[PDB]
Amino acid sequence: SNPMRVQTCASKFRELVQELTGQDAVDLQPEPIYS
Amino acid sequence: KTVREPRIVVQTTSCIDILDDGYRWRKYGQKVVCGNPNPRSYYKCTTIGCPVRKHVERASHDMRAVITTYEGKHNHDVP
Ligand SMILES: [Zn+2]
Repeated sequence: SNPMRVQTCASKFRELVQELTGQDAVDLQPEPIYS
Repeated sequence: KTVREPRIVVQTTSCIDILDDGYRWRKYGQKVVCGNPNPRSYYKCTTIGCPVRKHVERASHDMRAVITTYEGKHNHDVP
């Protein structure tokens, strides 16, 4: 599992894209077990 | 120019779809989605002269995945 991001993107950014913008989204880290 | 301002999307993981964003809101309605029991709820800013909206949903494939979609930007830093 990867841990609960919760508030990580709740910042008041100015732009159209928040800093952790992905494919709406995936954890970029390596999986320690099968998918 | 590339279209984004209508559909400012923000993803997170959480044990529930109650989340903070530092702004103040009223809810104007709700619709159903596939694959999840919770409705999507829609909101509007309560700041004077602010025409910003959002909608908030859990995903189908997990209990733990949650997405907000905003429409327009708030020119105010105060909630
Ligand atoms: Zn506002």
